[PDB]
Amino acid sequence: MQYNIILLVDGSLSLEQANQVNEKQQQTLTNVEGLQTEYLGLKELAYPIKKQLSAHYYRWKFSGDNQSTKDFKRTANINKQVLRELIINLEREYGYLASINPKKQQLALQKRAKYDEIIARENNPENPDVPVTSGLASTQPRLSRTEKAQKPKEELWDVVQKMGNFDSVQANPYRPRFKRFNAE
Amino acid sequence: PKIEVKNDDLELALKKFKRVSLEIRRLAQRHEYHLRKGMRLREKRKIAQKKRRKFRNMV
Amino acid sequence: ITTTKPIKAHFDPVADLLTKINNARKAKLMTVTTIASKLKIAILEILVKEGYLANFQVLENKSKTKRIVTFNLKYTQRRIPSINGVKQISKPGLRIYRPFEKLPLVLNGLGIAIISTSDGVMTDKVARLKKIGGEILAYVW
Amino acid sequence: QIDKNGIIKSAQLHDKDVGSIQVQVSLLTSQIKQLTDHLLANKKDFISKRGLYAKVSKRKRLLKYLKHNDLEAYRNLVKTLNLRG
Amino acid sequence: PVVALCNTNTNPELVDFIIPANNHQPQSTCLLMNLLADAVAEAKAMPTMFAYKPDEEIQIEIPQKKQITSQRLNITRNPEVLTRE
Amino acid sequence: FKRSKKYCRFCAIGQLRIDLIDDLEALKRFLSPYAKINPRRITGNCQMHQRHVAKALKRARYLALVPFVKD
RNA sequence: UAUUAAUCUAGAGUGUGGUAGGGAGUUUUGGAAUUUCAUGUGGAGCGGUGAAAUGCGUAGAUAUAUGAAGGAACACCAGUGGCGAAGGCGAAAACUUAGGCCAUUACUGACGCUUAGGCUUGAAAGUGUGGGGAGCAAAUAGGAUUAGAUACCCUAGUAGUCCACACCGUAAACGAUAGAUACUAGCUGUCGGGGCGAUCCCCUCGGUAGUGAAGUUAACACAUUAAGUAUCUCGCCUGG
RNA sequence: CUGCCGAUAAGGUCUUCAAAA
Ligand SMILES: [Mg+2]
Ligand SMILES: [Mg+2]
Ligand SMILES: [Mg+2]
Ligand SMILES: [Mg+2]
Ligand SMILES: [Mg+2]
Ligand SMILES: [Mg+2]
Ligand SMILES: [Mg+2]
Ligand SMILES: [Mg+2]
Ligand SMILES: [Mg+2]
Ligand SMILES: [Mg+2]
Ligand SMILES: [Zn+2]
Repeated sequence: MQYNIILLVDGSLSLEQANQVNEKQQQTLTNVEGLQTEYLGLKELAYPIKKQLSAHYYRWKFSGDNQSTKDFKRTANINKQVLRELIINLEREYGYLASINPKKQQLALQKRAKYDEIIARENNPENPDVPVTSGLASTQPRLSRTEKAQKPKEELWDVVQKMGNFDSVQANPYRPRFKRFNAE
Repeated sequence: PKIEVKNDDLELALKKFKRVSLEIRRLAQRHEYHLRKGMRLREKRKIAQKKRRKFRNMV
Repeated sequence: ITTTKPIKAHFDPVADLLTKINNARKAKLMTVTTIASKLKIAILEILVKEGYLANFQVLENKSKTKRIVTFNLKYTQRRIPSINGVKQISKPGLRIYRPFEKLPLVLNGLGIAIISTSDGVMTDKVARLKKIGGEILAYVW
Repeated sequence: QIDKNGIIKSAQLHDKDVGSIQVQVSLLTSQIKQLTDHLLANKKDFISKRGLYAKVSKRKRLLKYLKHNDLEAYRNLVKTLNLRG
Repeated sequence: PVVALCNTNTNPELVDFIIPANNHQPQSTCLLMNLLADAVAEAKAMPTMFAYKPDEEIQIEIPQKKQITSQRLNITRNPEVLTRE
Repeated sequence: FKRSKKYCRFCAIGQLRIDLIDDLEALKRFLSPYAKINPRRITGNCQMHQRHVAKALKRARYLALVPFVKD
């Protein structure tokens, strides 16, 4: 799998914290792939936890077997320098198969390009953008669909026997009953 | 539910605070009397239907 | 002839056709399709001889592995059918076998009774003429 | 999860025969083996019990079928898989 | 006998001499209504108005109060029948 | 008066994925002034996304990134 | 039709490729809120009701601010919604795991439907052993009301509600509608997969709703998710 | 804007009819 830890180390001193993250990394993770690490920075988190108001957020983008979690998880709490820890397995988040699917990635790029074009015209440099068309409906249908529309599998069948056919065609329904008025 | 007075006028603060208190009073009164889980679900669906039907004709 | 829809049929072969005919009559539909079987093919041949349906064409696939019969009903000019009511006798489970002396007459001969004695499906009058009886498929009037 | 690819390749009578009865029973036995472990560990998951019972019953009916038709292959299949007992 | 200008939302059984036509356009209606009146006037031996006539004499105007809009809207005036309890 | 501009952004953008350290400032708009996940009428997202953002936002509120009851 | 000897894939399954889920169990984690206790400020009521009275309070209550401990349930999201065969499932994460939808130039080649007996699951209450107990509250005590009140109201309050392992197997366990299969106008929503590519909207294949004709019904009403036209199988009914 | 608020002996008529004007 591909996991993603977001570690919360205390707010002491930068250089010494990085060592704490490195120590916490090299101890656990029995079997592991490449361990890329980041550093989101220093933020004043919303609710105070462990009576601390500043914390260093680290992100790990390793990958490996399911056993890489147990030892690291049980040591995090014990370590007084770590406030929280979340192992978000990106193979189970709300949408992962589509993200690996190649066609959807290219379509998303195209949507980014086109959507950026619309927002630009609206927030025109200074000239008035009369259409202000964003939330409103679009124009006529997309001619792309009209053509590239799928064709159902019309299974072709060959006639073998017949009988009585004459295709009379009696498509004259709801015909007039009354015909010509008359007097007794 | 902090709302600043802006020190420009007083009424306006109470004009916004009335709304905030009404939605606040709804949940405060909900967790006052014990209903069964089925009845609690029943009351949630009842509120949603009332709000929905009213919004249909206001839209 | 080409199609677009998948064709399914019931496992019981007499009432499958019977349901198709009855539903089309009630809903005023004319052209229906179903899977083709030799018992089903033979009963449709005698029906068109008796003048209850207009045309009956059996077709096969391009591979010769499947056949589906697509029949149409015989509506008059004012759009009221020739079939009035259908009822199946030898249903699955309880198979009806009647000798010649007890061959039924449906609506005093107005309707037709389908009897497959020994030479395929056969009308009641000709069954009486040969003085031989057997399996009774369905009542059509 | 079980490595479905390896077990199917072992049970193939010939290539591309990925939908016979023999490949089905080899896969079913593997799922049964895995599910008995899981259910014995937990003992309170009853939907897994539902899956285990359904898979056992499905395997039994198919083997009955393979006895009714081509009984000789039934003897061959039973000695390799050791599923009877 | 009853004749009518059905407009796609009518039961064809009730009418006898159905005349497929519009019913929402103040121009189509008048053209067709005068046409039936025109038959009556010729039978009564008074001169026709629109029937058996060339282009210049059939010309009619669109009443007041791009193209004309024969769209049916005002759907918001159809809520759910008052219910709930 | 009101507006009809309520349309799921991630659909027009085809974002297809929500991660709490890729669009954090985007998720703060969905939250209420009193740190609450605004409903459909305010947030504007399709229910499917409305579910995805809620799980991610509650995850951030577990990760101690956004408050609970105050500003 | 039944038996036997064989062929075929359309029924049903398997694999590959897309894919949506509060589906389940096990182990950890989190914040509000209530209660109790600890420490400050404070000074006469608080509490409760139709109205009051038991009750709590100068031993400093209610209130306010901080902290600690502990148990239970998971606001908003949350729905003219999703999943499961049903009961049911809604804080976050990990592991294990069940079924389902769509497209299949692939494969087996009738292996399918139902199911007496049997097995599995099965809301809440209840039982047995050992833990746990913040809140609430059968039984119980008191104050009210009342002609009387063993009840509705109020103040206390044990079992219980919680966990682990063993049982009990009943509910308006309801869609008061057994399962499977084929056919029969239409319109409006909404959800998922697929096709196009800003959304929005169009088409296809399915799930979940509303309206509605033929058709059915004693009527109410059902109406493509049937209570309609038919077949198979099981269960059940025969006046109070 | 939610005080309080209980009971009521037995058996019984009444549609004769449309043949019709
Ligand atoms: Mg047959
Ligand atoms: Mg505290
Ligand atoms: Mg219980
Ligand atoms: Mg007492
Ligand atoms: Mg109390
Ligand atoms: Mg007890
Ligand atoms: Mg019962
Ligand atoms: Mg209805
Ligand atoms: Mg009796
Ligand atoms: Mg009184
Ligand atoms: Zn969306």
